[PDB]
Amino acid sequence: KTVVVTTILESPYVMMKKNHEMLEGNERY
Amino acid sequence: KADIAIAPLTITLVREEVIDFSKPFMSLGISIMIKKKPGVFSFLD
Amino acid sequence: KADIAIAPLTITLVREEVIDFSKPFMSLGISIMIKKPQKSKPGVFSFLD
Repeated sequence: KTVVVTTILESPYVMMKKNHEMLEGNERY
Repeated sequence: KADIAIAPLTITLVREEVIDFSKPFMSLGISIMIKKKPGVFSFLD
Repeated sequence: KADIAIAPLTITLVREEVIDFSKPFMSLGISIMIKKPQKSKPGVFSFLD
């Protein structure tokens, strides 16, 4: 059921959050 | 190694021969990128 | 009554549910068509422009 999702950091499509150091899992993106 | 790509992936003939794409969620085109008020006393120019 | 449509047919969710489309051969969008207005005449008091 769970999907393996592939991505790349190409803004503004995918970019890490500010202070993502405290974020884990899907929330850091 | 995965099952799906929710990414800014571009459709092309070669990749379709090996994987199945969807209907595009945004259209685009190649383009070119290059590097890019009169003064108060401008009547003297 | 037929087998194929090489026409200016537009893709959409409803038609895909019943038939198989291809990748678009030309892109488009809805747009507005109006009677091009006529050109402008200088105008009285245009000597201030």
